[PDB]
Amino acid sequence: KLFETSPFDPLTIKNNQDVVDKLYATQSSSIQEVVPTKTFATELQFGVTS
Amino acid sequence: ELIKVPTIPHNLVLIQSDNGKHALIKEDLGQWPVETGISLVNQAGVFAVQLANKLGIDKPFVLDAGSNYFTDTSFIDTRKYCTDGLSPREIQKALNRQRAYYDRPELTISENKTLLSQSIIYPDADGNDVSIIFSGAMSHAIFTYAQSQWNKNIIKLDDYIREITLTVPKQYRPRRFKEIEHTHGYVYRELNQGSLLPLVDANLKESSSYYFKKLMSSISNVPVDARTLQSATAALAADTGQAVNRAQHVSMLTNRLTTANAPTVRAITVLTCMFKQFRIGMTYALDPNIMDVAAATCMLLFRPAQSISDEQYRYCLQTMAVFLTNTTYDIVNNDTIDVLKMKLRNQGWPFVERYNAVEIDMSVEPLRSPGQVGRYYNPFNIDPLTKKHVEDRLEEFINQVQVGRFRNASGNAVGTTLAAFLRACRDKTSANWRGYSVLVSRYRSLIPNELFESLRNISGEYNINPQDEHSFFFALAQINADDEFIGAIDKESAEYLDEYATLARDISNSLTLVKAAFGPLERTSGSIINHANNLNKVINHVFADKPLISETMLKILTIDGTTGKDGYRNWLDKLVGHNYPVYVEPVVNIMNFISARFVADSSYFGYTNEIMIMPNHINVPVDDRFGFRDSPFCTSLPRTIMGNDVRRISYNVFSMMEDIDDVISEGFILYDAYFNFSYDIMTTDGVTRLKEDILIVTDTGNDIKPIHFYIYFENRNDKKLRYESKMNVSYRLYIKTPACLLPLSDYMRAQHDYVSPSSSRVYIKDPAVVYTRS
Amino acid sequence: TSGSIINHANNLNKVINHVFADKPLISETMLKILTIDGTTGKDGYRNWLD
Amino acid sequence: FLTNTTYDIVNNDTIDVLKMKLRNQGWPFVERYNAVEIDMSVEPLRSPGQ
Repeated sequence: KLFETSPFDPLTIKNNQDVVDKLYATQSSSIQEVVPTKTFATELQFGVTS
Repeated sequence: ELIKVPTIPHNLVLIQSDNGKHALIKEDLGQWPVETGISLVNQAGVFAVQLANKLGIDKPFVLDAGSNYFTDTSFIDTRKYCTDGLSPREIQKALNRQRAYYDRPELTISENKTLLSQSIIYPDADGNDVSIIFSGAMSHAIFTYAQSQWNKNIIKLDDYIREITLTVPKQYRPRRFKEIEHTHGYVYRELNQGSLLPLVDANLKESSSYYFKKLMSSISNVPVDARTLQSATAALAADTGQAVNRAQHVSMLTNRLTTANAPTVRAITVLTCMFKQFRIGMTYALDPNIMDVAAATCMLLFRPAQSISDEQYRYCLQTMAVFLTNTTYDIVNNDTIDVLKMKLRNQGWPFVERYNAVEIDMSVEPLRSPGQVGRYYNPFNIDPLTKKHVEDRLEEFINQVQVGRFRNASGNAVGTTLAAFLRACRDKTSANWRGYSVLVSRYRSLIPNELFESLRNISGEYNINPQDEHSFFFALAQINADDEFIGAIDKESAEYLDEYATLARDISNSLTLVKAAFGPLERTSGSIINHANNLNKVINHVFADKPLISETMLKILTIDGTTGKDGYRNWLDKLVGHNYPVYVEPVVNIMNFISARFVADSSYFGYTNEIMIMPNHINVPVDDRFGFRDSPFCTSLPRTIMGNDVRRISYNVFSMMEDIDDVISEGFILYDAYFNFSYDIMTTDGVTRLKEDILIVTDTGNDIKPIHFYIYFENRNDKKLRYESKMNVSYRLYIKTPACLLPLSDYMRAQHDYVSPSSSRVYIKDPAVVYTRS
Repeated sequence: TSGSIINHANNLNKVINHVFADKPLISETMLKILTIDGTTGKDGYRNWLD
Repeated sequence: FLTNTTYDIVNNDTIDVLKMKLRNQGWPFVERYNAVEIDMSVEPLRSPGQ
């Protein structure tokens, strides 16, 4: 078997967002270069609203 | 978060008679009541906000109408027929009925294929999808303009990462991105930075107090490792000669060493080394003693020169000279800095000089300071390169104090005590400067450059007692950075980022309001009355319902003690007639576009600017394209009728009139007002007449009643209707033809194109490029 | 003639499973190749078709 | 940690300068060591070897 857990089922996805989300869900079952944690923001601006 | 709009918001309505001879297409944008005597641009903007809300345009969005298509049954036709807009089936049915009236044959097969394939979706060179559909002109223009304005802020992920690459600190862990988010990642972020300097400059002490309080509440909880006070006291007592039987000066020094307020002094030190100019002063006792000399020496030696003001320097020198030089306060009241320095140096005291701290540049860019380099002062006047005090003769000066004679010709009690105390303080600072430097750097990473250069301590709330200063320098603690402290600091960094962004947005909104509302002020009364009334109206309106201003801004304005409305009112008044630059956001451009089109194309929104009233017995050129019977629409208002110019009257003069019968016996064009009107196009045939009378005469004045046309279609051979129109109606009201009305025959002008971006784009909600360490 | 590249390749695999239901090896092998190719996204699906 | 400094102070120091600072204090571990390469060949068994 190539994979212990498949990265995703090819039939379930319908667009690129779906495959990105499936990768983000399944990444815990693979060796990760950087284990995810809280993200840190350095630049953030709010535009004026209607 | 971008909103994907699944359908194009067309507003085409097809109106056809029961006979089917006539048909037309109309744009429905609604009727908006417009007033007279007030400015039109303000009402235009007020209506433009609602119009944008109606079209799903106000909030940021992207178009996702590419997938709304089907394919024909025939095998040659591979074209993608779009399902949006006015469906070609409706136009086909209307045209078939129109040809059924005229006894013409129905549309052929080839004509049916030509018509039913008009609305189509085709790919574009770069991957976008262009959909051609039947839609109105106003909706098309507004939607396309809004699409462009919002597209101005959508940028690829790599470009955003490049833009924010300078500000990423070294210690945090880089965030891996999926390959799709690199090849096809797009982010919607505003990249203009709003200056916070208006608020900081207008009310300096409120902002300074708020930021200082938050920073010190943060700093006070830093864990430290400190040597026991009793152990240090024992060491000092052994160093000098300290005995319990005989009173001594060392006992006075070591009798009031308190560590209770150590965190406050620690936070004050961090604040002094963090900002560009943060003054601190001490008030010594009326009768100075050795504690006061120790504290003054500590301030002069280890506090930064920028922190000490010239008056504070003079006061410290005066206290030192009073203690050590056989003099009173009244002697040195008129003495300057040079005389005090010479007096203290003649007796042998060398600690009479201020010392400038040495700046260290931050590794990464300060936040909200594009293209700038930040710096902070190193604590305790220690040069990072040499790892010692800036003064290179400090050991020699301590030895001089040791061998000197102060307050007594014979005996070195004061000199020995002060030398021992100063040596202990110097050792503690030299050992512990590193942790304080690290803490100062980190807490400096939280404030931008505008706050670094602008914030000042003017309330004098944060002072240090002399006992606290000498105790803090004698029993200096080693700053220890734990993981929990770093995590809390990260949380506060996020909080400060959010609060800075909210402050910038609030400042921009306030600048826009003060530019749009209040004009110049004058020395004349009545102008002051008008300004006060307008200020009260503005404050009352902005604070009602959801407050315009954020809660953090209300907090920083209130911190003085005002009610929240008063502080905002004062700040708004202070901003009248500013020169601060402002940025035109996409939403402002969209509202300006919609308001300009509202002002220009008045017929689309149910109001005109001139009307005409003339008797039924005078023939009038009319717009006969639609086929209405006695159509109240003219292509343009007649300049000349029956060889003579048509009289024009302003609404005011017309209302003021008293001989309206004579002037109405001929008919006239009313102008200088915005006439709101409405119409109900009925499918059947009938007499075209208004719901109400044209005119109302009162002893006060004359008015024009609301206009509601009942439009019916026309059958030429109808003696009853012709006679009723000729005889029953005596006067008629004519307005310019609405631009939303459009015949069915020229339907090809309703064809319009909308472009939607590629479906392969993936959108990143959190564009952060780095992960927290733990 | 219609539909996205992801939809076209996904529906082809379903038909491959249906037609070759007697021998499930073909459907298993094709999905194995699609799993490795589908990580790239729509571009990976195109590479699979070639 | 060992030379009583801060990241900002030594931010602009080149590699050689840092190595001199550590060695002056008495720290000899300032070098990266190359890893020796090991030859290896899978034995041919019903398939071409590698």
